[PDB]
Amino acid sequence: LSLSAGRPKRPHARRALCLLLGPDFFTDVITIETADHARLQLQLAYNWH
Amino acid sequence: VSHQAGDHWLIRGPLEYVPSAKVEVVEERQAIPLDENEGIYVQDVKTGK
Amino acid sequence: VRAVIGSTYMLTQDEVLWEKELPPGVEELLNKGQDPLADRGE
Amino acid sequence: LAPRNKTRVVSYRVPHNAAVQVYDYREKRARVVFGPELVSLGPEEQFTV
Ligand SMILES: NC(=O)c1ccc[n+]([C@@H]2O[C@H](COP(=O)([O-])OP(=O)(O)OC[C@H]3O[C@@H](n4cnc5c(N)ncnc54)[C@H](O)[C@@H]3O)[C@@H](O)[C@H]2O)c1
Repeated sequence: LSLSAGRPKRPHARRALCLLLGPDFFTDVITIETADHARLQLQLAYNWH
Repeated sequence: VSHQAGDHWLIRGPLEYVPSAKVEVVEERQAIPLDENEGIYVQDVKTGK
Repeated sequence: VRAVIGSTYMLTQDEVLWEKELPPGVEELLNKGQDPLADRGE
Repeated sequence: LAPRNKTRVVSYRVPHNAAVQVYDYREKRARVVFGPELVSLGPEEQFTV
């Protein structure tokens, strides 16, 4: 399995042999814009299983 | 036990062996000590399996 | 010319090994690419 | 430090209010050991780091 990793979650950055299916979380840095056109970046964490 | 002019066979076990006039020794073999959940890949060259 | 697959084989009389040539670039995909899921991204 | 004896049974002393997870990869059986007990690995078990 070739997965994604890194601070901006670049693709093909972590080759793996076994798939982990337990409660985990990954974090990404999301850059978004508001209705007032103010540019602001986020840092989220996604609890997954 | 009967053998043809090209038949190979293996002599094993606790015993004393003296080569015969019509028998040529090809190779000495040693058993491979394998724990449970361990193994080797053996190819039966007669059939290839 | 045919393909014999399975048990061990002895080429009988009036038989010889035949070469199968491949189109250019097919050999590269066969040897370089062992896993397309890993071949695309590197 | 001093190298360990690989032929000796690997053992660990779980502290008070602590637990370890070990899986016997040969016999296919997991267990969680609690309390101040002493945990000794089998020939095929491992520690959940
Ligand atoms: N409950 C929890 O909070 C919990 C549980 C497990 C792990 N974690 C840790 O949280 C950290 C989050 O760090 P990050 O996301 O910034 O680092 P990252 O972006 O490098 O992590 C990539 C993500 O891919 C997942 N992953 C890695 N190897 C995997 C595999 N073989 N199969 C399936 N999924 C795999 C990981 O869970 C991780 O969240 C992880 O490094 C992980 O060790 C937290």
